[PDB]
Amino acid sequence: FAVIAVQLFKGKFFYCTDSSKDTEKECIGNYVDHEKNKMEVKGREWKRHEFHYDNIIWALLTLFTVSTGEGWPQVLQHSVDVTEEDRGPSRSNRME
Amino acid sequence: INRHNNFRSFFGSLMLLFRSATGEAWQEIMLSCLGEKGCEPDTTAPSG
Amino acid sequence: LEAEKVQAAHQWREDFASNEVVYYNAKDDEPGSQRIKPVFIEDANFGRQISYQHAAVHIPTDIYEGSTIVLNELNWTSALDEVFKKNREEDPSLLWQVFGSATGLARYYPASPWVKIDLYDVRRRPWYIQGAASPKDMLILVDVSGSVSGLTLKLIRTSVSEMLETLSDDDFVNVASFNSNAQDVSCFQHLVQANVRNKKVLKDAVNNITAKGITDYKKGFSFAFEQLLNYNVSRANCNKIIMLFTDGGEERAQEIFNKYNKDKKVRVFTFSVGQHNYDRGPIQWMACENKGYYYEIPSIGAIRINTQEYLDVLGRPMVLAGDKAKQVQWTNVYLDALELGLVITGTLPVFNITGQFENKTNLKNQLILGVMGVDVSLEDIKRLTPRFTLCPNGYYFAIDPNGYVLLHPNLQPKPIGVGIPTINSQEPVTLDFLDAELENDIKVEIRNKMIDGESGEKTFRTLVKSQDERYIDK
Amino acid sequence: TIIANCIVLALEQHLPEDDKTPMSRRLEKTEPYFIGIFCFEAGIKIVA
Amino acid sequence: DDGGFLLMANHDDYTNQIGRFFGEIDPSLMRHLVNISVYAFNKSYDYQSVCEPGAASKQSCITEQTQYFFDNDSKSFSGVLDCGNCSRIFHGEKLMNTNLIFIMVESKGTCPCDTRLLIQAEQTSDGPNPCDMVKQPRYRKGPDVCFDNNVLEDYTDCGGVSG
Amino acid sequence: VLRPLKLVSGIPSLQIVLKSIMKAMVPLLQIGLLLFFAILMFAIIGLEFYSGKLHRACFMNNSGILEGFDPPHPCGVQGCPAGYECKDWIGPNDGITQFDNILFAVLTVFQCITMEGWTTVLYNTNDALGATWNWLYFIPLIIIG
Amino acid sequence: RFNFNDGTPSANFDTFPAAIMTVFQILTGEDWNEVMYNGIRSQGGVSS
Ligand SMILES: *[C@@H]1O[C@H](CO)[C@@H](O[C@@H]2O[C@H](CO)[C@@H](O[C@@H]3O[C@H](CO)[C@@H](O[C@@H]4O[C@H](CO)[C@@H](O)[C@H](O)[C@H]4NC(C)=O)[C@H](O)[C@H]3NC(C)=O)[C@H](O)[C@H]2NC(C)=O)[C@H](O)[C@H]1NC(C)=O
Ligand SMILES: *[C@@H]1O[C@H](CO)[C@@H](O[C@@H]2O[C@H](CO)[C@@H](O)[C@H](O)[C@H]2NC(C)=O)[C@H](O)[C@H]1NC(C)=O
Ligand SMILES: *[C@@H]1O[C@H](CO)[C@@H](O[C@@H]2O[C@H](CO)[C@@H](O)[C@H](O)[C@H]2NC(C)=O)[C@H](O)[C@H]1NC(C)=O
Ligand SMILES: *[C@@H]1O[C@H](CO)[C@@H](O[C@@H]2O[C@H](CO)[C@@H](O)[C@H](O)[C@H]2NC(C)=O)[C@H](O)[C@H]1NC(C)=O
Ligand SMILES: CC(C)CCC[C@@H](C)[C@H]1CC[C@H]2[C@@H]3CC=C4C[C@@H](O)CC[C@]4(C)[C@H]3CC[C@]12C
Ligand SMILES: [Ca+2]
Ligand SMILES: [Ca+2]
Repeated sequence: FAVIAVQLFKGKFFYCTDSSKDTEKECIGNYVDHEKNKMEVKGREWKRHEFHYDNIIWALLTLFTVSTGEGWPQVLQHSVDVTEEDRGPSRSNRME
Repeated sequence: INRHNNFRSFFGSLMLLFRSATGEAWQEIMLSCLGEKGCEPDTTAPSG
Repeated sequence: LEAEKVQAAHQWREDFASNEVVYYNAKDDEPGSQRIKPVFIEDANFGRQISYQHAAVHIPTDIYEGSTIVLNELNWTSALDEVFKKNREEDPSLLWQVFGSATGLARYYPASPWVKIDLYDVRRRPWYIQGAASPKDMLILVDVSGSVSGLTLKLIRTSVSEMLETLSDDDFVNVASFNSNAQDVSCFQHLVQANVRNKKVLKDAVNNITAKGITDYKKGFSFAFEQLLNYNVSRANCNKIIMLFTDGGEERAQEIFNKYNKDKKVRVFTFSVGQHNYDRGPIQWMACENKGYYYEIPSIGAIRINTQEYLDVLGRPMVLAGDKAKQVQWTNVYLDALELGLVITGTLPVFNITGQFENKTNLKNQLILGVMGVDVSLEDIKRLTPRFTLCPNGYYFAIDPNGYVLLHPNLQPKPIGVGIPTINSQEPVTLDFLDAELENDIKVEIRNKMIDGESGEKTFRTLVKSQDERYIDK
Repeated sequence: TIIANCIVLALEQHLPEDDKTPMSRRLEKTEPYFIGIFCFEAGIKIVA
Repeated sequence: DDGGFLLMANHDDYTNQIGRFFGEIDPSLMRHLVNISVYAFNKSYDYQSVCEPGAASKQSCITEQTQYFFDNDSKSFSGVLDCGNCSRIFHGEKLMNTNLIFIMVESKGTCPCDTRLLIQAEQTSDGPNPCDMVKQPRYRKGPDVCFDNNVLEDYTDCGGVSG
Repeated sequence: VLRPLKLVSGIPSLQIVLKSIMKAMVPLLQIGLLLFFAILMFAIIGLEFYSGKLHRACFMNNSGILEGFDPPHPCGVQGCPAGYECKDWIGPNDGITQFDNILFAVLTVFQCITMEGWTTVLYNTNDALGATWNWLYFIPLIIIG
Repeated sequence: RFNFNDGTPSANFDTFPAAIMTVFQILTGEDWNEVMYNGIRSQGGVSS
């Protein structure tokens, strides 16, 4: 299952701190954050989801955490938002 | 790893372990105690 | 003329490792660029410390300096610093000269440091907007069906409110909503002049809408096209555009478009607002089947940049007009961003004319490079009208073709108030002649003779107000 | 017939504040047929 | 004076409030004076005026103004003021070569009435209503230069295919 | 929504399978009783100690009579640690997770015995009444319940 | 009914796949209380 899970979400668990940017080239600089009804200037970071499937060890750890039953809805949401090899997530893109 | 959940004391660590045993956010704790986190200021043992 | 020629001879480098771009960045104390430390000698005619040695550059927060787009713009614009000086030596009493790029950066001379958070964008300024396109007859369509309730509705309210900030006194606007029945949102029922007072009525009305019902694009667009064929009221007789603020549907509404705008004389700009998975196909089709554009607004951060970009589409017929569409325009009196008081700005667009010698590219040449502007303070105008050779009761005043006073004793360096301030200056100082002093039957006739333009004299008896707002005398 | 009714129920989409997808309006038209079929099968077992 | 501001008094209680609008202290006589066409007002709006924020720093808002002046060139005025189950007779003469008026009325205690105050000051407002201003708008002349619907336009780039 | 359940009556094999499922679950009923009493036992204990003790929180931040930590810090018998002041608070989960009456207490206890967010309830009463005796109520509740 | 002012949660009952995913998540008993909170505040809050 971990080997199959790698081929499904390998490299696709990346995201920029602001939803506007989709790749790492654009995800650089500063942006205005409009969370909690308050503006703030924050740097743009091309981050990765905490639990991913980049290789087989990370896939095994993610599947173990899912099997324990902890945080698996968030991993499911991240997997559903998966779009492409090196692009930021799109909401409910691949619900299958 | 905050004022509610930390390994600072024996009973705090025991409570953290019980919380993980019931499976609350044990992966979040694992991530929060992973890497190059800032260290508690040591009041004693002066250094340069 | 220099900006058009210099930009045409640009090679579009892709790397700036060796030949770094050297410039002075305002609001400062990254690879591919080199900074400049200026001297900043004090000088009159300005309220701050300036420098005639070079020109400062302002790059908005949301735009990263050091990318390929900005760095290329920062190279061919470095040839404007010589022309900036040549204008100043030829006219020592010259205020800010600024080139607002379509990229988003503004390069102004002389160099002064920039003035919480900074939300300045040169493309949203009234002097940029008036030169980027011609007046319009915008009519905003808002989808208030049930599916837009929640986050989408509060995004549509902010998107419409931020869209009214791009309209001026020469533009005419109305907001209409539809959910199985199309109706006006406010007390207007036709296109209004979109001044400061009228834009607040639409803002309050659009902030009080609720979402319920079923979408009906045929009835929503029939109401929109009927509103743009009124001709019973004062209009702009210019760009007629329909702004559809929706989320997503499945109706192409074909039969309406081949009925009303068979010749495609009305543009349709469609916006998809919110986080959803509805089909955007019909929204994308009617957008560019009617010479328009399609925009997406998924979050608050995308509201500001997407409600300003429709002026690129409206600027296409202005670019194709060539040298005929290059006339200097002057804005309404407004407060300068760099704290200089009340100013008016000249305006001339810049066209991107690479390869026009052989006439072969014609692909990105229908967009403007930006807008050139020069500031004129009202104190400069007041110096040309001396007032000490006549009694205190005598004075000068100048009037806009819209009736506003460019110069008047009753004009003050404060924003004009609208409504009552209820709590839990980007608007211009547009004060009418009939509001600057006491209105009269003769005043209306006299003002109307100044709007169209014709000399004359008239002596009469009028009751005038005193300096302290306590007495009136004839 | 029951399988078809299950599929029809599975294709419904719910929208807030009395809103209907155009597909859901078409699906709303199939209910009388199912109701009539079930009424027939109930009548065949009540009185026969 | 020309504006109804208290410049003289008799009770020695009005003299403390010298230089005050007469309508703020004697609304009954002041309102009748406007009615008999000795003082004539027009109001006006001040759009560049700072106002104290209300319940939903300082912000600008429209404050309606009002000013009073002599209407008719008649000099002497006499009449009877009616306020309800009471009668007060007044005589008014205007000082020559001056913007002053002299009035004499019976004391306010004689008539047990108290009408609402007629205040002449900076009162915050929101008028005029723009809902009916647009029906008969002021004359204006817009630009005669229009640029739209050029046959050479591309418009081959939507917002969807590019994205 | 019971229309899919007509497939069970259509196929008697599914009827047999469902009958077996139900038959295997009958002896659990007494266990369920032993569960309910436990839920009844602790809820009452939570009603006599935690009733109305989770209605204040640290809010004062001289920023608009609002704000505070994203996991809001309920007030108690000691006060806020810093330039915050105790103010009326709707409740932890918008007023849902509390021991106001027996129904709210029963719901909170049932949520706790499922080990879903019971630590949040424990920490809410830790800074509202002190952390001395609260552990004596929740640790047995997980162990027994 | 799950589109609030801050956005609709991923665990909603709008479409059949989303409803079945939410029901499966509740069956596994992980973060079911957070779904219950949304389901309560959608019917009129803690009051009704
Ligand atoms: C005035 O008009 C002229 C032409 O009318 C215009 O000059 C043109 O500028 C563009 C740059 O925006 C050049 O584009 C070339 O072609 C593609 C553009 O897409 C680039 O290749 C990659 O394309 C992908 C996506 O298409 C993109 O993400 C990526 O960044 C691109 N680059 C890569 C992968 O390295 C080419 O690289 C790019 N050429 C070069 C040298 O980079 C056109 O070639 C230009 N045309 C002419 C005739 O010069 C000019 O920009 C207009 N003025 C202004 C101010 O914009
Ligand atoms: C774009 O940048 C390049 C590099 O800075 C400029 O090219 C140089 O111009 C200087 C001055 O004429 C020459 O001496 C160099 O030989 C040029 N090439 C280099 C440095 O590699 C170019 O002028 C800039 N474009 C514009 C329009 O100013
Ligand atoms: C105002 O516009 C409307 C259409 O938007 C037109 O109304 C006309 O009203 C007059 C008198 O009732 C009649 O001629 C017709 O009933 C209407 N149509 C036309 C074509 O005249 C008209 O254009 C304007 N109304 C006027 C001028 O009274
Ligand atoms: C200012 O006061 C004048 C005179 O008191 C008023 O003008 C009115 O309209 C015409 C124009 O002069 C006069 O014939 C009337 O007698 C005036 N009074 C009334 C009641 O109509 C008016 O109050 C003010 N003028 C304005 C606002 O233009
Ligand atoms: C009953 C429990 C065990 C779950 C059984 C799995 C079935 C019933 C569920 C789980 C995942 C679901 C799928 C999730 C997402 C999609 C993509 C969407 O565009 C069409 C429906 C489709 C394809 C769903 C159909 C129903 C589905 C296949
Ligand atoms: Ca859990
Ligand atoms: Ca809809």
